[PDB]
Amino acid sequence: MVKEFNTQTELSVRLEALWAVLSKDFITVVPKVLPHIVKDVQLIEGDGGVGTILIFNFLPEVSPSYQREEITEFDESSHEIGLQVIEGGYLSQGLSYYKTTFKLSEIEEDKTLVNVKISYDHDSDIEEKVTPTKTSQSTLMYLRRLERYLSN
Ligand SMILES: C=C1C[C@]23C[C@@]1(O)CC[C@H]2[C@@]12C=C[C@H](O)[C@@](C)(C(=O)O1)[C@H]2[C@@H]3C(=O)O
Repeated sequence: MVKEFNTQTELSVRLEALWAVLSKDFITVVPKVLPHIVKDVQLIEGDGGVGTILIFNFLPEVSPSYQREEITEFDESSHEIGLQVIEGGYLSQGLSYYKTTFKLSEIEEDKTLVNVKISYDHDSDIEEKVTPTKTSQSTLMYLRRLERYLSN
């Protein structure tokens, strides 16, 4: 069964600037903020609303070298986006289901709360173990990098 792991971070960024990047501009911004991981991102189907499929190609060092992602939720009223791995990425590392959902809310004019929900399940017959503690840490690192990018 799918479990949910919640964490959060607060970033010194403006809510709508962060929402733009997390929900839309991540196509150009992701390789710029994670240049040691991500080579490029391409929209394969859809234009950025729900149902949109994207491929992330990682640097050739990296393994797995790609993930195919689907936008499964896009709520601009509540600033919530859900992004599901449908192939590759953690699904090549022992996880049977993986989704990341970001919900933003204002703390101040230039401070924003990011609630991060990781939805996941494992297949126990695969020996490699990857915990949502570990995967959440990667997501937070990405957020902190995004913070630095928006604040220069
Ligand atoms: C360091 C990370 C964090 C990634 C996976 C990665 O290994 C590299 C790509 C990051 C990411 C970038 C944008 C999206 O917010 C995310 C859910 C995704 O699909 O890809 C993000 C995704 C995630 O947060 O799990």
